[PDB]
Amino acid sequence: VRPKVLMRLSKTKKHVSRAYGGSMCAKCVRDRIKRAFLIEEQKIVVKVLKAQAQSQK
Amino acid sequence: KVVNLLFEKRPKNFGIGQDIQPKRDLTRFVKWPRYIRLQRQRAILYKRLKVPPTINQFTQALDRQTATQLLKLTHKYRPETKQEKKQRLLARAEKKAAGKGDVPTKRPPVLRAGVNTVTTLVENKKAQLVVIAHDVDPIELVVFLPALCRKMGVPYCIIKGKARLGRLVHRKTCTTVAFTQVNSEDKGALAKLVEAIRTNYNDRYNEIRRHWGGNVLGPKSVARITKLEKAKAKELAT
Amino acid sequence: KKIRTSPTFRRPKTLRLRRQPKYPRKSAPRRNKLDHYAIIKFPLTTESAMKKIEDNNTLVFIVDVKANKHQIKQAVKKLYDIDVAKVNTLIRPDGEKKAYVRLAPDYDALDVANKIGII
Amino acid sequence: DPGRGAPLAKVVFRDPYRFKKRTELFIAAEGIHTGQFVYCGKKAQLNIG
RNA sequence: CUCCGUUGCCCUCGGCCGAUCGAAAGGGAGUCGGGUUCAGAUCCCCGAAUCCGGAGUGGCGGAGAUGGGCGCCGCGAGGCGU
RNA sequence: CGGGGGGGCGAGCCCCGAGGGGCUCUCGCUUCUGGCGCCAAGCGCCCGGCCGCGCGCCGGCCGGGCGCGACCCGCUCCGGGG
Ligand SMILES: [Mg+2]
Ligand SMILES: [Mg+2]
Repeated sequence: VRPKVLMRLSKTKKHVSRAYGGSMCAKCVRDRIKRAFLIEEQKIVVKVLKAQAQSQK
Repeated sequence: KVVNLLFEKRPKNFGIGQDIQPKRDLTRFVKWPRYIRLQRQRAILYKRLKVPPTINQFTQALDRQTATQLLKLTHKYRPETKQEKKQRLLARAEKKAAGKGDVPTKRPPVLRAGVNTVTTLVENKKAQLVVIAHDVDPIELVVFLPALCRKMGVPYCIIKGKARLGRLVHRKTCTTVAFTQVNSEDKGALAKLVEAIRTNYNDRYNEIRRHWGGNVLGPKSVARITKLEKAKAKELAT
Repeated sequence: KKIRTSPTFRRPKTLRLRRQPKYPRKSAPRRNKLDHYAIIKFPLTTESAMKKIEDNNTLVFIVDVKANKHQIKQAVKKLYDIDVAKVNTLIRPDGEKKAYVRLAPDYDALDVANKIGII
Repeated sequence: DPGRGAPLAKVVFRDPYRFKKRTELFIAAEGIHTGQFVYCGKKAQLNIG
């Protein structure tokens, strides 16, 4: 519905109750979860591979 | 353990592309307005260019030890303030019609402020000590005075601040100042400053008139030109 | 040592005071000229205005061209000891501003018309 | 863009001074695709884009 | 002068991007049916609506919230203390 | 930015007592994936109020301030010409 109408409508009509709800499509949310996972996990892996490369040298 | 286990560290690291950078001082990276940017690189052109000696003598000045005595000597001779001049006339209008006032009284010795008051009584050999402020805006006004001084055998000095010299006389600024006479008791300190000054200023003109005062590069440049003289040195010194 | 975090120099926010006039610029206040007797010129008695009175419970007025609907309501209320439901203005060709004034349901227009002398 | 034979590319960095997202328009080198990481600067490595 | 409002000053925060004008066919919330005049009607009347702003003191209900545990007292529904 | 100085994983060279130190370089630390990123943690040093020990720069409760974190000094905002 035309944008200035979103002022009359209620909160639940404008979103959907999730993370990033009403702004992202939940096929790209469930990716942004398990992408924000392994980015951190392989930062831990490089952290210990860097801590073993300096422990060896 | 008086430490709640939750207080951890979260230390940030501001490497390039790492966590966002914090706020440091930037006073050397600021878009300053066209009047600041002007007056700062006015004081640079005043160092980069080769300055003539007569404008340059006003850079070298008196020191904390000499200037404080001068500024103490004058505090016994400040010209009558207003409302202090009022009681010099008012007390004479009552003393005249009551107690035998001839009213010639001996005007106590005081300073003299302006340029075309001093340059008259130095051209007349009528001044013991002349004090020159170093920062007069049209330097034209005092460019000549030191040479006029030592040609008449009068001890001149260059002190810092046209403000604090214009603070003995009750004004905002004042370029010169001069003692014509001094009280007999104050004669000791006057003769002491005099010899200490003309040893540094009057008997020095053939070092001042032949002294140019600029030609220094900026340190960003000096570090570069001297870094090629550790290369040329270590080329035929090793 | 108040470090400059932004590389811009926005001018500092100086104090500025209020006007303290030694004299009033003009002596006396201009007396108001859209009054309750100069906002209502004269009521219309047209056959298509009386037909508006007895049927619609309104009154037709000619009214000074500078008048608001709020201004017209507060004057019709001030003069004829009346009370107004809503005010409808137009501007006739010839430039005189008509104003159909709808009186509240408890108030009768065929009566207050006789007081103001129109019929 | 109209009037130009080359395609442009909206490349999103993030300003390393204030929390924000600077966005540019680079004349796209042939091979650039959507989602590629474009690196910039002196320490960057030599490959397309 | 409760608490709230207002204002004065001190600290704190604030990128823009251009003073302003430019569409009765672009962008732009919300009105429809019946009736009425000699001439006006989505504009008058009747009947249904509707948006935007205000609603402070909050006008009223509803939501936030009405649990659980423990401990007693009570046949039990239950009551109290924590 | 230019000098400096810090730092140090590390490399070249010099010194070395094998602990380390000096000169040079490297760095100012982010490269597999359409992720997140600010308004300071942590530490230090103080002060106001309140409570407790009472000697209160002792300890607790409430509330603030400055320094390190985020190295120091400068003279052209940084570059390219002249
Ligand atoms: Mg919904
Ligand atoms: Mg306009």
